[PDB]
Amino acid sequence: DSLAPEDGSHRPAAEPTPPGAQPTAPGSLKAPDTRNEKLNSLEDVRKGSENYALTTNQGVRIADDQNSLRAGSRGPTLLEDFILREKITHFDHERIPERIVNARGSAAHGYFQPYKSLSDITKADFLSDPNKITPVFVRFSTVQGGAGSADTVRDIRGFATKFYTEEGIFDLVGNNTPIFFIQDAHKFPDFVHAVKPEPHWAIPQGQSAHDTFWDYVSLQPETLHNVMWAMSDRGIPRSYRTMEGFGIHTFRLINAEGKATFVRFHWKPLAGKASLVWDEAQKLTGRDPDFHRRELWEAIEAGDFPEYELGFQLIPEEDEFKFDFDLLDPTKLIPEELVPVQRVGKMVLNRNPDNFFAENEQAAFHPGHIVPGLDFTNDPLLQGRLFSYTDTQISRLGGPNFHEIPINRPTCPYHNFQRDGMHRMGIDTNPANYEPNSINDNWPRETPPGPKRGGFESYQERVEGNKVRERSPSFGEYYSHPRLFWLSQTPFEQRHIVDGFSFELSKVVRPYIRERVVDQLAHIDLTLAQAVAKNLGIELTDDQLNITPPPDVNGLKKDPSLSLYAIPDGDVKGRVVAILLNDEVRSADLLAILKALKAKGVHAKLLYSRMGEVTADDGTVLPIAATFAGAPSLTVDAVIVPCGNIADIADNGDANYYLMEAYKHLKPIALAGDARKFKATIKIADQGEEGIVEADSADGSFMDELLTLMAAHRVWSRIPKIDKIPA
Amino acid sequence: DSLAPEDGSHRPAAEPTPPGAQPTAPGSLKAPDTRNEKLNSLEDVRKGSENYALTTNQGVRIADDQNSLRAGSRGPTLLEDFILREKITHFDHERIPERIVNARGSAAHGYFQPYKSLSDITKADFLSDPNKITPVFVRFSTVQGGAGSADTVRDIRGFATKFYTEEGIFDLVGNNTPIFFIQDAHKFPDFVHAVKPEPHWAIPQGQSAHDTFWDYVSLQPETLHNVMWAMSDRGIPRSYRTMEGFGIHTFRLINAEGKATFVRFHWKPLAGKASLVWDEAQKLTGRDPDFHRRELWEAIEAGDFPEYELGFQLIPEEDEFKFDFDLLDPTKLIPEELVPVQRVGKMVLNRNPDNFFAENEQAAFHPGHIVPGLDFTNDPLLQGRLFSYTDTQISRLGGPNFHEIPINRPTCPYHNFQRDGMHRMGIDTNPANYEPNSINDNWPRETPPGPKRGGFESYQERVEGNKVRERSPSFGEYYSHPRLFWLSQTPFEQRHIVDGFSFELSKVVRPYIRERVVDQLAHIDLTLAQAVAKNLGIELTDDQLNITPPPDVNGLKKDPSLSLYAIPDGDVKGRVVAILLNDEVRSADLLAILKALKAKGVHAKLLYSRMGEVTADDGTVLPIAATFAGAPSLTVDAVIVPCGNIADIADNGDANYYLMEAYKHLKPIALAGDARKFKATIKIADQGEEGIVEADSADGSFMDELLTLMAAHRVWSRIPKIDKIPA
Amino acid sequence: DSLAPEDGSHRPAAEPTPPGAQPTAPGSLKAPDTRNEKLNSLEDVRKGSENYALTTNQGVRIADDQNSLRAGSRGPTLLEDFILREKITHFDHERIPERIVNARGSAAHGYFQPYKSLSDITKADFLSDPNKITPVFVRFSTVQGGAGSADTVRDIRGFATKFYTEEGIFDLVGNNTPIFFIQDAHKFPDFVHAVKPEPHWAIPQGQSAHDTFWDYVSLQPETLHNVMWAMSDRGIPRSYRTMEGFGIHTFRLINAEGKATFVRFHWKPLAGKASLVWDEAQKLTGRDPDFHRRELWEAIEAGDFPEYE
Amino acid sequence: ISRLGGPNFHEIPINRPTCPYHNFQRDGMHRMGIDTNPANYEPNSINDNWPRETPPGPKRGGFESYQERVEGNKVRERSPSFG
Ligand code: HEM
Ligand code: HEM
Ligand code: HEM
Repeated sequence: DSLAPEDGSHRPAAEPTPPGAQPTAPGSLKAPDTRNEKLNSLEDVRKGSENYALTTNQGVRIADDQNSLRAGSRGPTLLEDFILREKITHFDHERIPERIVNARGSAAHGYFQPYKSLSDITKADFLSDPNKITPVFVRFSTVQGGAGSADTVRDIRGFATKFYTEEGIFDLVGNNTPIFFIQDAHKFPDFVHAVKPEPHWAIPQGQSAHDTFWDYVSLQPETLHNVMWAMSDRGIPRSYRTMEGFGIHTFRLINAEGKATFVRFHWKPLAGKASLVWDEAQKLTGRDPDFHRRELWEAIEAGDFPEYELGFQLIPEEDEFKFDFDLLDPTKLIPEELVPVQRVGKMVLNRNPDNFFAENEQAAFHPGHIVPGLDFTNDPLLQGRLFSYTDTQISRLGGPNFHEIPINRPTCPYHNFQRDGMHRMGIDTNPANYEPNSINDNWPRETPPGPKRGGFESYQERVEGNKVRERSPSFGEYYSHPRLFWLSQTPFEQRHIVDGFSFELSKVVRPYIRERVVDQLAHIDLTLAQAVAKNLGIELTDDQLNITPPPDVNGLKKDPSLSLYAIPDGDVKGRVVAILLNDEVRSADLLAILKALKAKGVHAKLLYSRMGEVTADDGTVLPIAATFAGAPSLTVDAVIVPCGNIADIADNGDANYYLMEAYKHLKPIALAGDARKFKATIKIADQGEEGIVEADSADGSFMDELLTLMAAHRVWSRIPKIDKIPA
Repeated sequence: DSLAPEDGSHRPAAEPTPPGAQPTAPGSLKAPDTRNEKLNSLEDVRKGSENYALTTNQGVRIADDQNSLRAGSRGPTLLEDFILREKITHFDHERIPERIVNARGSAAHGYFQPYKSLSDITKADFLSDPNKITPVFVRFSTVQGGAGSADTVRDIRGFATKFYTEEGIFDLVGNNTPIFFIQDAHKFPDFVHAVKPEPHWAIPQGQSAHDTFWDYVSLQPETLHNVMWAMSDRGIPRSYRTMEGFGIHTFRLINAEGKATFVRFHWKPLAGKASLVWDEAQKLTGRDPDFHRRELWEAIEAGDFPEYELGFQLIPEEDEFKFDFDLLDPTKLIPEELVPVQRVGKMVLNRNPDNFFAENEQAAFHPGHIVPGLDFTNDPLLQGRLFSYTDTQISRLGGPNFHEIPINRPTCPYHNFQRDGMHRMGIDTNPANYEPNSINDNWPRETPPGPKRGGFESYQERVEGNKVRERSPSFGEYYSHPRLFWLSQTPFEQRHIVDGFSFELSKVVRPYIRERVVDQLAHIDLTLAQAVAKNLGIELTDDQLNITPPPDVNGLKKDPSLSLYAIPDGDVKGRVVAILLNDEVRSADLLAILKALKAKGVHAKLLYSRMGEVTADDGTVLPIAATFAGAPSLTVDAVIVPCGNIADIADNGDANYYLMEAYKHLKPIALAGDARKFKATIKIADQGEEGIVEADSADGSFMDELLTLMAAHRVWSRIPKIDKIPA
Repeated sequence: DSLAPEDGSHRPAAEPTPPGAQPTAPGSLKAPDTRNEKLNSLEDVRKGSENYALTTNQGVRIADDQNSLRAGSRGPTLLEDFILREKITHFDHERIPERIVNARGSAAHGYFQPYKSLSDITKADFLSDPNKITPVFVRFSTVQGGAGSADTVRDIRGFATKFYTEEGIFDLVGNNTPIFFIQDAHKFPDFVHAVKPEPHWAIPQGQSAHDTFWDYVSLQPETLHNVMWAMSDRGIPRSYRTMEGFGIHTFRLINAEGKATFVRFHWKPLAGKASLVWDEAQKLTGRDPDFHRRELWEAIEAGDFPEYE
Repeated sequence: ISRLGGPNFHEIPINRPTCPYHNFQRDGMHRMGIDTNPANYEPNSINDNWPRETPPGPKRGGFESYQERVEGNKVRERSPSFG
């Protein structure tokens, strides 16, 4: 109809722009030049739209897409309207089953590149040449909730990477915590059923705060390690860009000589580690249930590409038994103070998808998708995972040919004797559909193992024992890793952990379940146990108070790599600041604030009590991003209030509340000139306090103080001060 | 490896070769230069094989495809064998549901072209110019049987054509008889359940000769007309090349002025019409159940392209009620005496598929797929057909994106706002997935109806009446069309119809049902009635004898276009002759025989009592295509026995039976020199018999009498003489 | 309504009758007194028909099952005809994928009874008591052909028995020859692809007589033992009642003490062994493609019950 | 049918009518009912046409649509009164 506005304002600029600045859009419309080989091979299935006639699926042009065919304009719909019928039919079949676990996820395209050849330890082609680029597709996710639940729940996050190598798809399907809850895959369905919504009423969504989770945990102490991690701030990351990633299981690297090495896979966030605080995370599920999805997407459109360093913990075959814990036990971490992570390569995520359904929702990852140069181990959880995935994927995607869906295909077409199945797209021409054959001179052919481009051979690990359904006795230790984790956290991290356990156990209706969790916490650490106990109105028995603590892990009293914050790794590029305007902002302060933010790659959003524009003292017209209520403090990393007619907003409940919520959630607050009248709102002494930047104006110094606070992410020293303000 | 023979005799030549000369092969390897737009756009999905490494579906190379992974070479299979599991999994899911009806079918690629422009009567783009070449994909099929049943059963045949036009797909989904068994689609599941295998035990396959079929026919006299056609020789085609094709329903052609014309579609075989005889047909379901599928594929590989003339019966709107039957009643035909068929264009099938499953099994046809220039009518069977197809196709193929399976795709990409669904291949980039929208400037957009390239508009037919579940009174006449068909058949064709009803009714267990059918035949024609009654040991009653025959159809009393044979139209090109050899063949006859057959494009198969070769009297070395028992006479159109050492085979029971069988089935037999010794086996008088070529040697003249007989297909005058042939 | 004949000859006698005397019927109407534990528990799902009104799937009675709803008796069919839509819709979805292998098969219900207690060698509840009977469900089949293929082809036959024991279902999934064609399950799809119809033209149905099968056999000599049996008259049995059956693999019997014993399972036809000859078998696929299915069902209706040891 | 898995979704417990339904529809994925009707079509004489159509009436009758008069041309048009 030519409904677009005459001005071109409906379509974003195909260049990197700041979050909130332009309508977001499909990846290849937004960043047409961001390319790689996999992204280039997808061009054959991308479809355009502009300037085409509207058609049926069979190519017939549609004249009237507003009406059904009927006998009279007020008469009955006629069965012969095939156009109406195809439209409703497709719509009626849009949905597919969501993943059993990790149904909520957000994904992006990018590339990986190794720093140096790793040929001495692995013949994996993607690790052999630093001038070589392997396209990747990453999907991050939550675990428990549906595809439509909230992003910022407390939970473990999945972190799956598909590597389209030259010798096959390698999928590195890991999580954001280095261990899992259970030891043997046989218990996956019991554990997952316990954390998922309870069967009689399907409640609660996206939460482990319910009886069944804690019943299970209280009966299966192998779970306490990963439960500590989830109860901590690790359970509620600030963003997918600011969390670690782990393969979890011990795998094998295999070189050209046949030497096998043990490896654990790590991803280090180049943006540093950072998480929200519980009240903030919970509230954020209400105000913006898509916060992680949006943030990841907008980060990529702004050019703040999520960057991660692939790292390896390497353990020679001869040191297999040299630890306190079993290397093949997935509830056990390998302390970096014992086995350091070696830097291997870098992954950059620089393009969003075009169609979430087509690329994200249909993407299929599998930990069994390994390439020559890698191999498994006998880890019993990994071993049972090797059976799931493909199984579930055919159910979910419609057939065994789901490897032909565009996102899932290798960069080089495969050749084998597999035929038919639902929705077969390739048309095979080989005369032979079996091997060995003589009618196609045996093609395609087997390829011996070799140093490069050889066929897949499993490592000839020795196998010895009886056929038994038995847990290895070396896996029977459950409290020493949870304790190592506990001792490595800072004091404010310990309290957050205490509050995580306290909050969750309080949603457990059956009191005895709470008491049993407390009993288990008393086997990890007495100080942890007493503080949780106290929050539940429980007193430990004398016996509980004398439980002897678990042994150290290989003599360690702590390991600082396990804390999010003990060792500062801050980075503010990509963070965002809220700027509370008034109806006559001193433009001098605004100019100084925005330019300083911009120099460090920090984003800003101009907020007011209404939408539209406000005009600064010199006549500068300032466009408003969102209102105070519309873009709450939960969504920003810090707040700045410029001088101006402060009386315009000083009595605005939403304005004041904005600073109270941000102060409560430990965020840096900066007040310029008369904005300092808000100090009374958050009870700040005349003197001032650490975490509150204030001055007569927003000069250079003022912005450097604010940015330094931003580099340390939150104002932990404010904790005792927040207790009292009602917010 | 190198399993193929060093001579290179595993590969068939990429040139037209006669039936059984070379191993058959996928169309693209057999005839790589036979092309059309559709065939060329499928090129992006065709896969090679030669010279490729064997890989998983993820592209990982397989070293050993002979063995499962185990703990020790005599041990248990390990769950971690992802190669085995991938291979078994895909194998586990190969099969998809067969079509509910017309499961058994054979298909080929080709092209259509009009003879002249039809723009005075339709704006359909494919009919607009004789230079407009339209790619087609045709699927011929039986109706009742499963995907694995026999080709030469007695049954109706389906004849489906997919036209890939420049304005969308138009599927012409017809049968090989001009009417259907029932009038309203409400009864399709009742009719089909009655003809299909009975529910308690699932017998019988591919046969209407059981009680439920004949019970339903006896209780539903609307069925009698198509029943007549099925029981005639029309029900047992020689081949898909030698049968007619019909759309059955009256449709509409709409021109650019908006004028509507009623039309019925015809497909006229340029190879002419030909059918087997019942016992040959039933015997052939056991010696070669794939006969028709085989013959179609090999005709094409030989360059004997199946060719059909598209024909239209055109009826002015104003003539709607000018006949003594309803135009909209699908159990009524339109005699070509009353409304002649106008030749409109020709279709040629010239290329077999590459993979049966991918292109034939997954093909989807819909009578509802029409294009501007065409429209429906109120025919109640066609109307209800538009509630089916799509629905069934989504459960067979697996999803609402089956239009994206390569064979089903329109030549040019479609644009609409439909999204997702299982196995979505298209990656959409439109910022808008709805309309109207301003964010993509309302694209893709509607297009008004017009002369060419316009959107679809239904002809505005007036609808008047009450919402009722009621049969039109005009449709209640069930006997005059069956009688017209009966009076138009030759006397041997009449006799074949009697035998069909008699044979079928003999298999009905409940005698009362046999009598109810005979009672129906008495309403059609007394002679047919008595003849069937007599074969069942039934005596017509007094009352049945005085039944007045139904009225003539618009004065007609026969219509030679309804008979298969009344008007000679045979074609010998592509037929096959069996040549019975001996160890001392007279090479003077072979050359002459082969020189004469090849001049009229008749193929030959050299048959002996063992395989390998025989040596001619002059030393010519003859390769044997098959044995007498391996390639029985049922598979040829005529049998020739050249002179030589007849003593070598005169006492061969297989040789003698071959001629007795060919004789009984009315096929031409040629006997040279001492071959006239075989006359005794088929008891032929010394002066000879019309239909038995005999001469002193196989000269030109002898070959000419053989070719002339073959042009007449079968020797109808031998019928009375086969009675006393124990074969 | 009065469609059945007045004499009542539309209905088969509910008693053992010989082949072709009466129209065959569903077992429970043919032999209502026949019973076993599994046949009795299938009762809650069986449905009658006589004297019931015709209804939709939601229980709405149907008045006119002959016509679609339209605007005028000659007018267009309306989308609001929910009775027509349901009927066509269920019809449209009737078929399911056939089995990958063994798609063509015939089955029947029955019972098993051990001659004596086997507790010395196995703790299996179904072999512990001679007065204890186990309901079974057996399906015989060919291997290569589709569900609509012919019975008397030359092929191996499947012999599968479902034991409904008191401690769980035990399925004995065997064949009518004591060995299989291949050694490692990894090659099953290769082998099966070779015997099945060749990929380009989907020919030939229900036959191993084509190039790919013999090619595979010639390159894989492990197949020659089962090939020998298939090329013999074992490949074309007279009936499923007159062929042997085998588990093929060595399994294990475990007693209460934990003592293992190697075992191979066998089925002996009390009717003895009998096969057709090649030409009779091939012509039969043309004259009666359902010969073995018919024969089995008819033997049961006649009281000539398939018996196996 | 796509969501729940087949045309027999009326047989999932929660969806079943209180009184058994009877018709000639057969098969489909996950068929729970075991039909014993000798006939799977109508009209049939082998089960004396059961189950049968029931004429409409005041109580317990077959479904009959109201006979609304239909008048107009086949159009893809919004009624102007809806505007
Ligand atoms: C170390 C332990 C595990 C980790 C790190 C892990 C990780 C993941 C991740 C990240 C995903 C989502 C991938 C995506 O975004 O599509 C996922 C999905 C899944 N996981 Fe695992 N998982 C673990 C254990 C298991 C086990 C023991 C099983 C069962 C044997 C299992 C079964 C599944 C299934 C069935 C899916 C859905 C996949 C799909 O629908 O494509 N997981 N897992
Ligand atoms: C004049 C009457 C009819 C004719 C000539 C006819 C013709 C055909 C043909 C030729 C096919 C097979 C196409 C192929 O090769 O894939 C077919 C399939 C089919 N027909 Fe029709 N048919 C008729 C009536 C009906 C009716 C009344 C219905 C239901 C109301 C129906 C339902 C179907 C279904 C469900 C299929 C299977 C479609 C698929 O799975 O792709 N047919 N019919
Ligand atoms: C000793 C060798 C084997 C024997 C005796 C055997 C026997 C059978 C039988 C009798 C059936 C049909 C059962 C029925 O009536 O439903 C069958 C089905 C089947 N077999 Fe086996 N088979 C053998 C080897 C294999 C192997 C090695 C595989 C795969 C690795 C396999 C996969 C299948 C499949 C996929 C089916 C279809 C079953 C269904 O859909 O319900 N068979 N087999």
